[PDB]
Amino acid sequence: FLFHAVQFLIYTIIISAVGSIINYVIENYKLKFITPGVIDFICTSLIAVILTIKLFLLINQFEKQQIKKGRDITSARIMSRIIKITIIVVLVLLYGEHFGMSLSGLLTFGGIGGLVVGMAGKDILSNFFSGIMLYFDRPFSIGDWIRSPDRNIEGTVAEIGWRITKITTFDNRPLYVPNSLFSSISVENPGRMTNRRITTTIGLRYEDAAKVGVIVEAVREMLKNHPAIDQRQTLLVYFNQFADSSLNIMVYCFTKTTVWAEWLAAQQDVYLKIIDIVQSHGADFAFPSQTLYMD
Amino acid sequence: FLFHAVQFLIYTIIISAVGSIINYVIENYKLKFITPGVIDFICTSLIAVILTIKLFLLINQFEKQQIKKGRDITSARIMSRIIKITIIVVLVLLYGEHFGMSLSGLLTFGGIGGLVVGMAGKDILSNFFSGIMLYFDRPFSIGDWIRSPDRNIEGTVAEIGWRITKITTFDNRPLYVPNSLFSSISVENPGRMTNRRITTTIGLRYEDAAKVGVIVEAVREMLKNHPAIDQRQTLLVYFNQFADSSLNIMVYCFTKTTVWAEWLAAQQDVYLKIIDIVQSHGADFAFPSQTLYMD
Amino acid sequence: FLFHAVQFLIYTIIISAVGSIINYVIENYKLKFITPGVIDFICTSLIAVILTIKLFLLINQFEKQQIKKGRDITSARIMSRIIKITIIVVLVLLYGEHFGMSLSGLLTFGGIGGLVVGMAGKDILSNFFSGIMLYFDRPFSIGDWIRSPDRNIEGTVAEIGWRITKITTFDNRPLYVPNSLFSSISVENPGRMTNRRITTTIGLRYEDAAKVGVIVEAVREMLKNHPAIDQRQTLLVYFNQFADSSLNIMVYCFTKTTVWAEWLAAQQDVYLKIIDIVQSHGADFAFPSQTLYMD
Amino acid sequence: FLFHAVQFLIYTIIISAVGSIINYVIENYKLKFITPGVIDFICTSLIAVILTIKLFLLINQFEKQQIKKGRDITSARIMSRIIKITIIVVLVLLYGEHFGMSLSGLLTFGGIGGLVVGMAGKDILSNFFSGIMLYFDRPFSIGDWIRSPDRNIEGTVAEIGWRITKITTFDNRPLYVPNSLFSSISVENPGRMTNRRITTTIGLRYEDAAKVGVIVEAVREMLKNHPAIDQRQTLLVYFNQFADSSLNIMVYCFTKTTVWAEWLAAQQDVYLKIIDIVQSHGADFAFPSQTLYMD
Amino acid sequence: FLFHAVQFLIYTIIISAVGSIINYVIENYKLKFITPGVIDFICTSLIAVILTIKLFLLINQFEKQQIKKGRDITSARIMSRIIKITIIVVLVLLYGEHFGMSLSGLLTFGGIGGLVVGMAGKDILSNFFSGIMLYFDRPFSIGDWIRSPDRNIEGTVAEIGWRITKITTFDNRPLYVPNSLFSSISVENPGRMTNRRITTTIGLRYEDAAKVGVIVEAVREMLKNHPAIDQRQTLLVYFNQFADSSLNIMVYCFTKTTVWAEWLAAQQDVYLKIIDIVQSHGADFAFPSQTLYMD
Amino acid sequence: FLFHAVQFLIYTIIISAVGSIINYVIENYKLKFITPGVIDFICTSLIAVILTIKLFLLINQFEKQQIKKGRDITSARIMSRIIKITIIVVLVLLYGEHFGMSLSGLLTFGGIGGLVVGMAGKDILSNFFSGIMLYFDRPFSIGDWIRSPDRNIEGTVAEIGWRITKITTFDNRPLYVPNSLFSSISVENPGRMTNRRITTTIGLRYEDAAKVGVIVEAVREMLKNHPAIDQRQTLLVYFNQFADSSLNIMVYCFTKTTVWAEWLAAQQDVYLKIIDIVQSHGADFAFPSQTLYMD
Repeated sequence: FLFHAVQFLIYTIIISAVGSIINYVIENYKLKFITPGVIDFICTSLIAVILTIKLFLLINQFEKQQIKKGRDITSARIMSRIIKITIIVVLVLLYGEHFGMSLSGLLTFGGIGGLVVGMAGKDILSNFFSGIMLYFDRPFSIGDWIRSPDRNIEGTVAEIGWRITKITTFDNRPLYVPNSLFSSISVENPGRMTNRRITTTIGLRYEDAAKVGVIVEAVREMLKNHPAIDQRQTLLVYFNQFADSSLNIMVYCFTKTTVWAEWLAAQQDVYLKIIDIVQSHGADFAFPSQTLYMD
Repeated sequence: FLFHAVQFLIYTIIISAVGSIINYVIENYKLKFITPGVIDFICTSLIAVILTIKLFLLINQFEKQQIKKGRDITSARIMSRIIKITIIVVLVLLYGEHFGMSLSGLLTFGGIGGLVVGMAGKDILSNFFSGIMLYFDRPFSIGDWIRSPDRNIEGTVAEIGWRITKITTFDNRPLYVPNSLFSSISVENPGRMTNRRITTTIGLRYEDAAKVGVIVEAVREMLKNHPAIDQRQTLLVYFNQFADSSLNIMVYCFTKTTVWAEWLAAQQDVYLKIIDIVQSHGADFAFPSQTLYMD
Repeated sequence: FLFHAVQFLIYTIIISAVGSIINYVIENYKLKFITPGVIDFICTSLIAVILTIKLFLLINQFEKQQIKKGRDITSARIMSRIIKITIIVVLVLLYGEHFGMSLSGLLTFGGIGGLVVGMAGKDILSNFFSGIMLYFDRPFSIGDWIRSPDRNIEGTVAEIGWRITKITTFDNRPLYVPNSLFSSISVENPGRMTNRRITTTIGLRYEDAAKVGVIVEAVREMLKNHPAIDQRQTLLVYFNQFADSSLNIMVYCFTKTTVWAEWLAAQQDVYLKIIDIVQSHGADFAFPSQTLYMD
Repeated sequence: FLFHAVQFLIYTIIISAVGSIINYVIENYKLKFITPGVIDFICTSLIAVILTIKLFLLINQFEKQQIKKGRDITSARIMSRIIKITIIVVLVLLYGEHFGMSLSGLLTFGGIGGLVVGMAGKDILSNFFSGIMLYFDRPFSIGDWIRSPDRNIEGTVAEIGWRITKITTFDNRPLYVPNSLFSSISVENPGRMTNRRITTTIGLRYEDAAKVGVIVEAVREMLKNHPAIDQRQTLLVYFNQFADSSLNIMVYCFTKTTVWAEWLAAQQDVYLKIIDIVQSHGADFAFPSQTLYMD
Repeated sequence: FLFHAVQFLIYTIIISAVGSIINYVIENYKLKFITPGVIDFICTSLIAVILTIKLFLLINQFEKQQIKKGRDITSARIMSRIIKITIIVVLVLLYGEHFGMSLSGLLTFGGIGGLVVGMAGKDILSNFFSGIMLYFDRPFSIGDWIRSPDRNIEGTVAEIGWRITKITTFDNRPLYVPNSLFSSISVENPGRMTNRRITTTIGLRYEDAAKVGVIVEAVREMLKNHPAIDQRQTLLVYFNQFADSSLNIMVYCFTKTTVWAEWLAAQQDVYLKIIDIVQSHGADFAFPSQTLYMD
Repeated sequence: FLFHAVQFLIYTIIISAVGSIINYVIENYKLKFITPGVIDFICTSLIAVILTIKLFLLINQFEKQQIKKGRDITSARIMSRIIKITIIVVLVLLYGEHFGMSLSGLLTFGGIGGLVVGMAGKDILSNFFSGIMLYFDRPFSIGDWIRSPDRNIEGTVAEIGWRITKITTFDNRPLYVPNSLFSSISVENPGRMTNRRITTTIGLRYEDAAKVGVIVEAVREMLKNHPAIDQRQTLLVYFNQFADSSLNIMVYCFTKTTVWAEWLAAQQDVYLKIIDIVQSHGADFAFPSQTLYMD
């Protein structure tokens, strides 16, 4: 690593200095058939060979700590093959000036190779960049319950990584969401809610119309006196729908608490009180109804 | 920052002046083995080293105020690694002329690298640009209730940022909408409405046809005398549908007010008056009906 | 292979040395009509011919071990034709400097050829790159049961390859999933679950309201004493819905075990106990209900 | 073909040698108004004319064996027109150096022409490349029954081609699937299945609860003694659902055989045994049920 | 056309020869203020003017046979305007060397113009290329009945063109399908079917179980003796489904013929025989059934 | 326009001739501090200023006939601003050689500007190109009734334009269809139909099976003797479906006429005859049926 790199740099600097001194001597004294370009190319090739050997040393070392944690020899050998071919291709690209062919044909080849690699690896790059963005600006935090109206990502955030985010679903299963999704969908954060909402519909029989009015008032009064209902939020109780078999009354309010169990307990208490109020005034709930004409 | 930049610029200007003076002297007096290109390259390398050291100083400082607010050492160290590799890659690109390799191979490499970075980071850039556009021209304002027929973004706008917009839903939950969505979907603004609309259907029995006409007139007359109904807007009451089990009469009007509770109260009053009118004329509402042929 | 490559390299090095010596001699002694560029072009053409012959030897050998495992002669011959035309096209591109035509027209031709090959082969490249990514970072492992809310990939992972992943479905059928899908969809891993979830709904008759309260308590008490229920997880039993023909009570709990058969046995035991509790208090489950008005 | 190509190459080599000899003579003896560039351009034009004539000969011959198999004269003539215009366009591109116009304007024209041809013919190229990939790595084989959860490609594979794959559907109709689809969808291979699956649901009346337990045991015992059921696979019989009008018992097992007729026969035998077991214990299957409240 | 082109070429060749002779004379004798580049530019401009006049002659002629078949003067005049502006733009691009401006700015302008024309006209080019592909390799033929599971293209093929394919629907209406669709969808060819398929379901009452077995045998025996049923294909008759109100028996076979009327006649005969067999054994078909619990 | 262009060209030609004469004089006689490049740049700048003034004159004139037809001053002024900035940007691009900056930086700037304009204006260009294609090859004509199975474009074609096509719907409303849609969807042309189709289903009671056969024959005979039915087309009457509550008989035929009213009259006559035939044989049509099991 740094030691080998420093050694290679020192060797290269020394070889370059020696070549420059040799060129200066060939300038001073009879150079004969010299071609200083050829001497410089040989010097570069020596540097190129040293760099290639150093790189292959790291390739072998990398293969070693790849195998020692598993990664059976087939897969590790294949991966080493891939990245050594990548290294040699990069080396061929970089120095086509010293001894390589037409610079312009190499331009075309390297350009279209990099360009196809450009389209191919777009998704991984987008995931990495969205991970960086989430590092700098994220709408949630670890432990927050989140959901989206576009995709199914519901659950509590467990970990945030460079490529994927780990979320614990509500059936105790891990879910791995690619980071790029957080750059194009709307993310809702119920974990930062302020109140829980109670919404329901009371369906009365069509023969209870004369009672509807007073019933509404009764329900509203109860909601104004319940100790678990937030009085500074919206509180609506009105008759607003002609259903097929019933007259519908909306109920719309909020609870002071955000805890799941307390909200459910308050909802159950409100529902039981509503049943008592409706049955006290002589009305009743309506089943689906029909009119039958027999032959 | 500005102080370090000024110091580096002064040092660079002085080194360049010294190199120019040395080149002029080598022109005047015997230059010997000079290679003024080499002296200039050494001078640039010194400037390059100074710039690299200055940049790394800022990298370290940035890492420091990243850690002091949290951002555990692993993540901060990784981020510093990323941006220092980015800086060194930029430096390698910029000065491949002084000592770098083939300018044209470096062209290919830098070009395809920037081009893949181009496809990868399109979403973040689009969000930033749409944020700028919303800064200059936005259809809503903070506190406005908005919705869209294409996506689910309903709620009152809370904050407008550079990347995302924060909207408060109607169950008191925050929602984070990417800015780019506001460049391709239709945004409706109910917060700037002028009237609320009352629409309903009266379904009468098929044996009430002889009454339908007069009933319609009655309803229309009531809507023309209600103090909560805007008389300068549309007001339609007509029989316009043969339903499966009923004859349907449309009711279509507007209220003067836009407040939620007042609109609901007016709607309830209108519905109760409609029930009274229908039952006063001897007609009745129709349940779903069927004809049964028994064996 | 390596032997033939070494022989060709040695031959090329020797030919180049001979050509350089000949050019030096033509410099020293009367060169006559020489055109050293032409001699070098002839030398390169000889090297080009040798390289082409060597490549065609490998093409033929490859065709041989393609046929010996099957791959009837038509298909193998066609494939050899394709890759030999590819090789000759590459050779024509590389050395258009020595005797080829306008370097710039060849630039255009090679560039647009590589660019169309770029769009065409994007999917295979993306699959290969996602295979590499799965090699380095994968959310699952061999033998894990996985599923996705976006696509149908449910089953237990059997093999992970360079292009596709083999998954065993639950009807004992192999399924081959392209690797690129794992870069854009959310992958859920039920094989790493911690608990199994029991969720159900108890629908009581509308005449059982006076009992609902006590019934809920009874059920909750039973769930607090069942030896197969995890007491450190969520445990909710509340009345929370006015259904069309019934009052709905939710039941929400977790089991200690994750085995399929044990979870099903515990679920059956809980259901039977629930039936006994409901029938013991005088209530009953509700069928779909209706009200009929006869003529 | 090869003979004409060899003749043209020999003629071109001879013309080039003659032109070089003429240039050498013009160098030696008084060249007068020579412009050796013009002589070389004339020589190339002669070579260009010979190449064009040779190409047109092949164009005509190709038209001939196109017509002799049909392909009425209109279509064949049109196709010959297309590929001869393509050939002349290629010739104009290649040698704009000898007498053509600005090399750079020709760069622009050839580049954008090839680039539009690049977008236009992407689908055919992708089909060809996916055909090559299927040649090297395919998940199925000829005669295998395959299907996909993404598209409708169900049937037994009949032929694999360079562009499309021919599949025989189960109503004895050919289906032609483009090869590129096999690079982006999940392919399931029921032809390589190991067992067939038997899954069903037993719906009992709500008054049969006291029997449910014993009934389940009976069914399970039968499945443990059936000679056609694989005992090493999954075998589940549990009561796991409160349906609207019934209590549901799941049955989940596998058969030893994979043949269609034998699997169906075993399924029928199991179903008849299940009916006998259910009716023997005094229970019965449940029709959809309802509760009617008459006026 | 060819005559005018030959005349223009002869004139251009003569002008070029005259200019070359004039340049040679100016070389031999005192050229004075000559600027041979200017004389050559004037000569080219004369050639350019001649070419422009010749092109405009064809533009006018084309307008003439456009109008003589209709194409009212407005549309024809507009089209002539478009293609003459295209011709002059091409001429401006081609010779910006002789007197045009910066070659590199013209590079940028021509390049981005051609590139936008590249994205814009992709669909027409794709249709043309798919037409060529269909010419070389098509899955159907004129007169074949085809359909697709992806799009609605059902009908018998009538004509195959360069851009669209004309198909006669089964209500005697023409349908024009773009050719590019045949490069990305699966095409099924019922016109090349081998057998027609008979599939049906027999739903028996739940009280007919004791008969089900024998009934199945009877039906199978009949299908084995029907002279219109192919005995070498699949023939399956089994009880395989517990329906809501019935027990379902599958029937699955093939006919020897592929003619529409004969297949329908055989199907009707089979259905009538099935009815007779079912009613002969004492069973009966099942209507939808329900259980009613009255108050 | 042409007059101003001719005047400007004459002025430019004269200025260029004067500059050339001045350069020749400076060559002949003592030029002193001349810098002929500077004199030529001044001459070009004068030409540039004249061209800019001429262009601005047309800009103003265009603004004038824009306002005189309406187009209130704000919009017209804005549009003039846009196209004058476009003109000046084009002028800056074209002549960066005479006095502009680095040609290569201007290359980058002009290239990316044109390239973004390339992506942005793709839709308008595609509409224009599809309009040209429809001019040359269109599947319909003015007055034809067309429809598509992919989009809703049903109606009779009224006008064909360069960007959009105007179609009259069947409720007498104009519809404007972008031209590009006609390049990617299947267009059906009912206006060029040859026959109208009569298709229906006769549902008989399950107790009418003994009659089904003869009934079918009767219906077929009637269809063979109806004077409004085309006897050379398809004519099918068969029993082909076991429905839930009925036995289904298909009727499939064609009428000789294509007029709407005559086709409807023939259909009504056929339906009445079918009713008479069915009721004459003792059968009857079937209502939806059910079997009820009372407690």
